[PDB]
Amino acid sequence: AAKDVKFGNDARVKMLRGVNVLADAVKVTLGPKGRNVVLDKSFGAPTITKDGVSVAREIELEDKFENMGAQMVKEVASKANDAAGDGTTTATVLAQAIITEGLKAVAAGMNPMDLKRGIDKAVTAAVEELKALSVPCSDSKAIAQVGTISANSDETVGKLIAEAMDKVGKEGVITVEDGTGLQDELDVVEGMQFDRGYLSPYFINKPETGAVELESPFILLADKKISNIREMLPVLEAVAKAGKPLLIIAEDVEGEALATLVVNTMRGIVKVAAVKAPGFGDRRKAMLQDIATLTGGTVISEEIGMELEKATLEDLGQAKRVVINKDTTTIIDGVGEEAAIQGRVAQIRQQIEEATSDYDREKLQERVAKLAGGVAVIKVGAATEVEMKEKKARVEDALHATRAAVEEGVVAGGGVALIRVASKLADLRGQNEDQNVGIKVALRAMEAPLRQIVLNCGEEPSVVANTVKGGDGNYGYNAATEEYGNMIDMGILDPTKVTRSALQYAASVAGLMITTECMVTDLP
Repeated sequence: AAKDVKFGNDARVKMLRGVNVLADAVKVTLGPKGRNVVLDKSFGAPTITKDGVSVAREIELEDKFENMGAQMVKEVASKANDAAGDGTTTATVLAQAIITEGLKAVAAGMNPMDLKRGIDKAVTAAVEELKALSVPCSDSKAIAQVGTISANSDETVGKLIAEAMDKVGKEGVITVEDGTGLQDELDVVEGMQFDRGYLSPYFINKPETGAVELESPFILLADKKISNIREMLPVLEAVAKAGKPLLIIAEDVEGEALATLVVNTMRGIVKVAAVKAPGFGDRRKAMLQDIATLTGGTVISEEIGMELEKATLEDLGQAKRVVINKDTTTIIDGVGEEAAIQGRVAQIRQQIEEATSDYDREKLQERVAKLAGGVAVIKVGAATEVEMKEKKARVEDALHATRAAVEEGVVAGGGVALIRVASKLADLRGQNEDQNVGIKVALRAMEAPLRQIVLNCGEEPSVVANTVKGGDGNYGYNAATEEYGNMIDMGILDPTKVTRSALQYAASVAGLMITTECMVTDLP
């Protein structure tokens, strides 16, 4: 199609306009006292939300270049949110800052590549300082505290999260589920989770969580690739007749088969989800065999001879629940007699015994840990079903925050951590004047989020930022009560992973956008 291209400064100012629109839309929700954003819907009743994720997702500008700028910033912010569990608004605000001062410096005639190098150096030093400043969260008390803080200062949610982590381990698989009755049940079942996401977003059954949930699906395990529909069509017909959903775990599903599956999914004829098998090579075969033993259904391997056409309904695996996220999927309480699992664990143990290379032994150890760890499911209970749904959402959010905290650690929230890091790094220097300008740009950008939070709070951002910079350690400003002091003690927590990932992804997108020289769009 016909293309219109912008070269140099005009493209950059279009980019800046787009990112400014996106960040102005999404930034008012930042902070405990954040403004509301009215999102119009075609249904008739607009949705009033103060969540940055929804506001960012709704933004789609008209001008093509501003639209692309907003789309890149939104994409990197979404990547940060998925990686960490939170911080998309912080990442967007940081990106808008870095882009604004970086493009302002570029217009001054400085070399964009040196600015990018300086920004990257400053962000690397900031990550190092943030790791130094991070407070570890490993014992049960800190886990419970983080869970409580994340779930709007609720002690029950933190207690449940800490109990689950103690039961299954800090690296174990923990899942929430609707619970019957007032009591909150917590039991460990035989399950598995591997980092594999849905093939297409149209497979999503729950748009609220952006995940694919299956009430009680069937498991299809084929080591071959699926491109044609005729081989698997008898199995799909059989499972549709059985009245249950189907999970397809193949090496790769694409072509006509994927399109047919997507069409059947959106038309509501049958609810089936397809996900690629974990790993590659013989590791993928071993994982498929492990899943087969867990779900009690023999894997369809064309090498030994069985085919998809001859596959029976009973040959398919079965499990209680299957949850597929954007990048990870979980199998919960797969049906299968326990001696098979014990035998598989034993064989993996001998494979450890004769394992020679370190990496193969590590992979097999990870395999056996995943297989024998199980899945600890939390069944949230409440007196009222809507209260139960709200508690389930809060518990899921607290679980994400607690997992991030256990991974990295906890640092002062509310933007205080970035302020402290910038104050520590104010003495950093590069190898050129442009690199030094980039470093200063990065430091001011790191200061920006706290300024935005206290601007939403209504105070003067400059005074609060200066006072927080003057302080040391975790001392900061609590916008909820308009008081200073130790942010950790006051209970304003942010996992180190969230802030680190937000800063890194904002820096990445800002470096990409600073060095852009041209863009190509379709004509309006």
